[PDB]
Amino acid sequence: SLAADTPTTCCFSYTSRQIPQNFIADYFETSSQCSKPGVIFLTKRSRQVCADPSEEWVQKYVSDLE
Amino acid sequence: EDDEDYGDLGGCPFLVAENKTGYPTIVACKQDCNGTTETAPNGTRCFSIGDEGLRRMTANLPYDCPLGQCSNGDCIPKETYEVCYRRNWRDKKNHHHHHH
Ligand code: NI
Ligand code: NI
Repeated sequence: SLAADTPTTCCFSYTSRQIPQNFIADYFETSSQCSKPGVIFLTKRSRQVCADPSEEWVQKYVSDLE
Repeated sequence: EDDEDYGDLGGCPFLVAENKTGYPTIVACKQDCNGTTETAPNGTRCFSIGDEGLRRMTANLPYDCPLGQCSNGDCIPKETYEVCYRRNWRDKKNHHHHHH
């Protein structure tokens, strides 16, 4: 799109539910200098969504994106 | 199980600009994503440039960015500016240098 050429972001809160795994295309990690930790998931529809990296599903999904 | 069950996905990311050393500051005090809107906490540092302001910036060059604080979803200017930069995800990725 390319999603890698969109601006960096920070998260203030996180999605409330587990996103279906086959719907996730990529991920980005927000800066450690952001006020809170954050993983951004990019869905197949090009939506960027904040997620909490302390959550198990989040790490699993990050890992499975190789 | 926590917090919303089946409403909108939410988790609107806030676009940031960074200073030379990478410290980020949001460019809008409110973000919309699908049916959701989120406001940054009152008192948060912000640049009053907007998401479209940021998307207009050439990546990785310095701009003078007006600084404010958020108040009820709006960035209220102070009398100060900070040099800020648009970075994209590409600028943060992979590892093409190493040392032996
Ligand atoms: Ni090089
Ligand atoms: Ni070498």
